[PDB]
Amino acid sequence: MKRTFQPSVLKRNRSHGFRARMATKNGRQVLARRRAKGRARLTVSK
Amino acid sequence: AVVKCKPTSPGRRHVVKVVNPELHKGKPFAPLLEKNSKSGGRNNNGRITTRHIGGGHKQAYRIVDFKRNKDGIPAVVERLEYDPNRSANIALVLYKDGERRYILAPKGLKAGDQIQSGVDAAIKPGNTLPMRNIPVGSTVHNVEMKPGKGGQLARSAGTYVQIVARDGAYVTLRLRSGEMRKVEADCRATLGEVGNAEHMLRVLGKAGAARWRGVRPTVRGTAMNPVDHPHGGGEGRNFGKHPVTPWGVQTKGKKTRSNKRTDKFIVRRRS
RNA sequence: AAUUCCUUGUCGGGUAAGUUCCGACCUGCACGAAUGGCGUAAUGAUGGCCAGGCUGUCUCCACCCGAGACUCAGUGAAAU
RNA sequence: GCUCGCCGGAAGACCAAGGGUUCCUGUCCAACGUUAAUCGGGGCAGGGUGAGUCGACCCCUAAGGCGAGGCCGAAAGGCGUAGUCGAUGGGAAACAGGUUAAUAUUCCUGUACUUGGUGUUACUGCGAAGGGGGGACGGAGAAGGCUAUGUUGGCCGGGCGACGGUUGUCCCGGUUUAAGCGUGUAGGCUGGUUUUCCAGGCAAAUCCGGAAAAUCAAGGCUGAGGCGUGAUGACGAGGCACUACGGUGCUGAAGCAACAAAUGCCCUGCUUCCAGGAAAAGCCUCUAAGCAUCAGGUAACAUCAAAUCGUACCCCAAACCGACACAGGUGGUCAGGUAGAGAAUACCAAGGCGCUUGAGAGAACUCGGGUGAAGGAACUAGGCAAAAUGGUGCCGUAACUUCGGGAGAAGGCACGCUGAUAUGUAGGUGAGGUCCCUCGCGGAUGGAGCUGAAAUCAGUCGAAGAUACCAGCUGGCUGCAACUGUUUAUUAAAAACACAGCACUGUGCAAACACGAAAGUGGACGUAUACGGUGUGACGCCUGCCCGGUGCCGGAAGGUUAAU
RNA sequence: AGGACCGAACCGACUAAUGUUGAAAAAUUAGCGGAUGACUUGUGGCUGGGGGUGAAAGGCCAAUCAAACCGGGAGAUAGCU
RNA sequence: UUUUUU
RNA sequence: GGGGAUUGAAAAUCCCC
RNA sequence: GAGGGCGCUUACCACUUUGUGAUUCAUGACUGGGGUGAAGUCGUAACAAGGUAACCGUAGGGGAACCUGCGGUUGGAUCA
Ligand SMILES: [Mg+2]
Ligand SMILES: [Mg+2]
Ligand SMILES: [Mg+2]
Ligand SMILES: [Mg+2]
Ligand SMILES: [Mg+2]
Ligand SMILES: [Mg+2]
Ligand SMILES: [Mg+2]
Ligand SMILES: [Mg+2]
Ligand SMILES: [Mg+2]
Ligand SMILES: [Mg+2]
Ligand SMILES: [Mg+2]
Ligand SMILES: [Mg+2]
Ligand SMILES: [Mg+2]
Ligand SMILES: [Mg+2]
Ligand SMILES: [Mg+2]
Ligand SMILES: [Mg+2]
Ligand SMILES: [Mg+2]
Ligand SMILES: [Mg+2]
Ligand SMILES: [Mg+2]
Ligand SMILES: [Mg+2]
Ligand SMILES: [Mg+2]
Ligand SMILES: [Mg+2]
Ligand SMILES: [Mg+2]
Ligand SMILES: [Mg+2]
Ligand SMILES: [Mg+2]
Ligand SMILES: [Mg+2]
Ligand SMILES: [Mg+2]
Ligand SMILES: [Mg+2]
Ligand SMILES: [Mg+2]
Ligand SMILES: [Mg+2]
Ligand SMILES: [Mg+2]
Ligand SMILES: [Mg+2]
Ligand SMILES: [Mg+2]
Ligand SMILES: [Mg+2]
Ligand SMILES: [Mg+2]
Ligand SMILES: [Mg+2]
Ligand SMILES: [Mg+2]
Ligand SMILES: [Mg+2]
Ligand SMILES: [Mg+2]
Ligand SMILES: [Mg+2]
Ligand SMILES: [Mg+2]
Ligand SMILES: [Mg+2]
Ligand SMILES: [Mg+2]
Ligand SMILES: [Mg+2]
Ligand SMILES: [Mg+2]
Ligand SMILES: [Mg+2]
Ligand SMILES: [Mg+2]
Ligand SMILES: [Mg+2]
Ligand SMILES: [Mg+2]
Repeated sequence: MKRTFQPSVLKRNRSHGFRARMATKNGRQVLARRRAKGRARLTVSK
Repeated sequence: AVVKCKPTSPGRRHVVKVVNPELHKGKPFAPLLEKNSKSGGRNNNGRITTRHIGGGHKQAYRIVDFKRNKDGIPAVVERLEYDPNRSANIALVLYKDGERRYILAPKGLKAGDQIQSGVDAAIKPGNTLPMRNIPVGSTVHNVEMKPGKGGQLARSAGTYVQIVARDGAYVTLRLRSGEMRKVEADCRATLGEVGNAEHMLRVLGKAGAARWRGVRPTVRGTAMNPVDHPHGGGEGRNFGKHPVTPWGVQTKGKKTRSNKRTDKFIVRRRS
């Protein structure tokens, strides 16, 4: 049956993308957090 | 003219159309158009702010001259169209100076007729005129509220405001609603009864008509569950409530009317 | 009676026999006018009831055609 | 490699989204693969995607998003102006063939098109973030024209039968060709041109609009397809050669017509209806500030340019979302033959496949089927499930009825093949010839050839001719609900929600109501024949009494009563 | 002409059997409703947690919804086992 | 307002 | 209900229980 | 042999059968009214100016006769 993950890179970037993260006090705070944890992939790219 | 529909099928059996031949057929006068775009009844925060609004045919807007200036320049109403954004009908007018405009559509309307607005202006059905210069007793179209603004009273299929007395520099009007209200007298106002009036008599006949008119269904409070609307619940039907608005706001005679800032102008409230 | 406890109410009809059905009464435990009343052609994967056709639904099973079950080889679980 | 079988509006083939090297070749098999594996969408190498014209970038805007200044707001920030982004929509251009192990509208052959820069040569008022036009728009329905496509014959090459017959009314196949360029048709729309004048188009205009006359009847847009050309070629059965038996060279026949024919196209049309149907740019033109030998503008020819990114492969799936090589899920495009009403269905074509454990046996039992003596609802909570009906044409069809309906009620008769009327009819298509002509993609007259139901009569085979697949069971009483609809994704589809209709009630516009401590914004670019609230819930006949209590409206004289 | 009739596609989900350490964390098979409309569907946009959205079932809001998920207060508290 | 049968 | 008035006599009606 | 009979076959058609309708008689729980019945109950509408003149048509209401509404008639009494 129709599962819940219908991929789409346009939305993907739009909703959780780097610039969208960066476009708000709180998004920015997310990157801070992950950079601080030393994550290897802040956001998801190419 | 209104028509019954034969019952060749339920959801037609109760239909009653209101077909007007003397209307234009096909596209309207392009340059007097502009976008519209529905809303959903939803805010600029995206929240539904008026319920029951959504869907319905596409709808392009006609400009429609409400202020009615062009003083001195007559015009000759080329035709009568259908506007989708109002119960009122429409009149493509054309001025001697070679300028076209949309005007409401008095009870005489008719293409061929001559129109004119301004202090001069002969009192004739469909003409505009500051009320200072309009026999007390006359019946009058779309009425301005502040001289100059645009006209706002009696814009609807069949409406009309009778002037009742003009003592002072103010006029006193008998609105359609029945309230009596003073107005600046230097306020413009068109002659006659607003067009159509057969409107009242339509029937729709089936849910769809309303759907394709922009009206979603209304669900009764009492159908819901308490958590939803102040009514609702009880094992089967029930009520025992004190008829209120889904926001606990009391109903059935509460007026809500609250100005003070425009009290003066109300001479006698509707009954 | 989507309302009726007593209740399978009583008479009528239907059946060889009918706590359901339909028709009546009305003694309405505890119907009733937009908490709408009472009708209503048509519509309904809607509830109840009857009749024709039809049949393994059944008296009462039987035979047959295939996929497993069974033996061989390879792989190889689970609940407890 | 020879058979057999399955899908064939897919189980084929293309694109997107998504994946992301899975593509090709080698080579290896531990592990991955429900077995083995030598094989793999596994391991390891190596190879592989070539664009002015396909796509994106790009110009242009939608919903909506961001937003200098700005308004708001304890802080954070919220909202918005100019603007600036945003495609799912608008905007210049390439076709056919051939080739690789794997890329091609990208390479090669052939043959085109687009718009810019520079030049030269003639001809000339050109010029805006602006004005006007255009772009630029719904649904339903109805034919006409046509193509894609197919059938038959003609044509060409090949054939003369494993078993009686088969040199003819016999068998098999092939019978294909693009854009572009030329013509401008079927057919759709609209009268043309000239001069004068103006309170409109934020400025102006030679544009549009409006008004005056004058003067011609034929004038201009638009347009499938056909015909020609492109093609002197490409393609093409089959040959003849080499073969490292995979294939590589060279060669090449006919290459037409009649009929049928779309859900494609003319048709962004037409007729008609109401619920009345994006924006902006490109584009045509108008002028403004401007340049007035210039510069720009038009045209033909020559030349330069057309970047960058994408381009393998899987695609209704073993490569995507489903933990798996999972019977699930997944948007668009194509649409052959016989029979059909058909995109149903059954058999086939092209193409793709037999579902990655097999071999035997031929118990109970379970699953999925087939037939069934007599009986025929006895079954069971209930006819659940089975069984039965099942096309078309014609005759025929009750109560009730809101006069549509109920009806497909019910119930009957006919249904194959052959012959005849008629070696193939009514119909359809329509070529010669003849003439006419404002001259041809013309008209008329012509009926050859092609194609073709339906009926009746007569005959005939079987048990049976809507002979399979497909394909309503029908009827009588009654509850509820008017009706189509909506619903508890996943135990409830209904008598629940909804609903057209009715009623009460609020709201006079800076509305009531709602979102928001605001600004802002929905209501609404609406304005009481409108908008909210609540209740009822088609239609028919109707809707009684009660205002004590509770809620609500109106009312102040007095009594009581807050801050102060 | 029609929320018209029959019926594929397509949208739904009325009955039954199988499945129920399934092929499947809701399907398959046979029948079933709708099927020019209150139809269906691609892409993109908006609405956010006592908030949305809801032809209202307390339904739906990433396999859960009588108040989502993630992190923190946090070793909540637990006269209970 | 009523005033039994013949 | 009883009593009287009033009726031709009832009922109604008035006065005394 | 000709002819004929039997047989077989075709037509017409009596029984008979299916479907669905028309009509008519009897019949029916229950139910509406009508008619009849020496002295029941309740009121007393009409007949007289019947104590609100009556009646007809018609619509709502009411234990009942009847009441009320609207037009018409006089087949109405009083010097109104
Ligand atoms: Mg409503
Ligand atoms: Mg409920
Ligand atoms: Mg309950
Ligand atoms: Mg109740
Ligand atoms: Mg029985
Ligand atoms: Mg009963
Ligand atoms: Mg009432
Ligand atoms: Mg009730
Ligand atoms: Mg009801
Ligand atoms: Mg339904
Ligand atoms: Mg292995
Ligand atoms: Mg491979
Ligand atoms: Mg590999
Ligand atoms: Mg700022
Ligand atoms: Mg903003
Ligand atoms: Mg842009
Ligand atoms: Mg796009
Ligand atoms: Mg390939
Ligand atoms: Mg040049
Ligand atoms: Mg423009
Ligand atoms: Mg053709
Ligand atoms: Mg032979
Ligand atoms: Mg042939
Ligand atoms: Mg490719
Ligand atoms: Mg497999
Ligand atoms: Mg699969
Ligand atoms: Mg099929
Ligand atoms: Mg049997
Ligand atoms: Mg039984
Ligand atoms: Mg039994
Ligand atoms: Mg059944
Ligand atoms: Mg069956
Ligand atoms: Mg019942
Ligand atoms: Mg219903
Ligand atoms: Mg469910
Ligand atoms: Mg269900
Ligand atoms: Mg309303
Ligand atoms: Mg209701
Ligand atoms: Mg329909
Ligand atoms: Mg199914
Ligand atoms: Mg259907
Ligand atoms: Mg969930
Ligand atoms: Mg938590
Ligand atoms: Mg703590
Ligand atoms: Mg703890
Ligand atoms: Mg009788
Ligand atoms: Mg009397
Ligand atoms: Mg009287
Ligand atoms: Mg009277």
